[PDB]
Amino acid sequence: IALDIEKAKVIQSSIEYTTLKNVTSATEIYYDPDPTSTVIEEDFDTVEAYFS
Amino acid sequence: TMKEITHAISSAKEQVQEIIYKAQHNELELKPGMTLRESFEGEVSRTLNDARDSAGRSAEMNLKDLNNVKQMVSAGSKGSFINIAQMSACVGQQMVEGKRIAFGFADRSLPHF
Amino acid sequence: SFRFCLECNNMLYPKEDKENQRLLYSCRNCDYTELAEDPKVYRHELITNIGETAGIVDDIGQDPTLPRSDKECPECHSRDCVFFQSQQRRKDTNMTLFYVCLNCKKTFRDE
Ligand SMILES: [Zn+2]
Ligand SMILES: [Zn+2]
Repeated sequence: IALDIEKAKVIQSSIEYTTLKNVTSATEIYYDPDPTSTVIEEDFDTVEAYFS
Repeated sequence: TMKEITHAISSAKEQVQEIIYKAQHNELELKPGMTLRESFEGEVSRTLNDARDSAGRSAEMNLKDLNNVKQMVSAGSKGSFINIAQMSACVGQQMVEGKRIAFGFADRSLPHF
Repeated sequence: SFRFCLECNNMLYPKEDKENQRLLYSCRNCDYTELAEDPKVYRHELITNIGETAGIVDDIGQDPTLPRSDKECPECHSRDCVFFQSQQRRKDTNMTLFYVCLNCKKTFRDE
């Protein structure tokens, strides 16, 4: 690992601390009274694909 | 030698201008573990330090053996290379708290800029 | 953005009906209740870019301490302009420039 850069980078990634807040960009709260469907149109396709 | 020193300082200032343009167009490489502003400041400071060292080296190579400052520096009794550089070629960059002169006014160092 | 009560000027907190399954903005100081238009109750930006270009005034061309360039205006193609960096002053802030024309007074970049 000391003479190889890729394995060293793998070890570095495995050591460094990473929280959810680091990768998160924005969080939102929405009102949706239908458990099996949704009001948002952008995500409607993906969630209906999941449920089906 | 004064022509050579002036050319070195002008080339360094042109290099600093290029670094400024690159940082102002998002074309600057970021030193790991440091922000964009910190990397830009460190790179400009390194360029200016290299400029002063090059000008001083030119000035110190110019000196004859009969030069008295050279004789004192070569004896090791008083003075060094930086003294010759600042006396003859360039004083260099002034650092306050390990950084260049801050913006004590509103986004400038003096009301003449 | 949050709305205010139309009768006693207090804040309209969101409320949910168990029987009707609707989102309603209701004032807690009275019985007033108005139907909500959007379900976006709350939004938090961990990394935000607001205030970077929001610090702009219409009289910035009269400041004599600002540098003057000759960049081309995208709208009226003027030959004089005034530039400055980002008004946001965090440590992560970019060093990009914002140019202001002396005729249309709009803010535009160089990219
Ligand atoms: Zn009310
Ligand atoms: Zn214009």
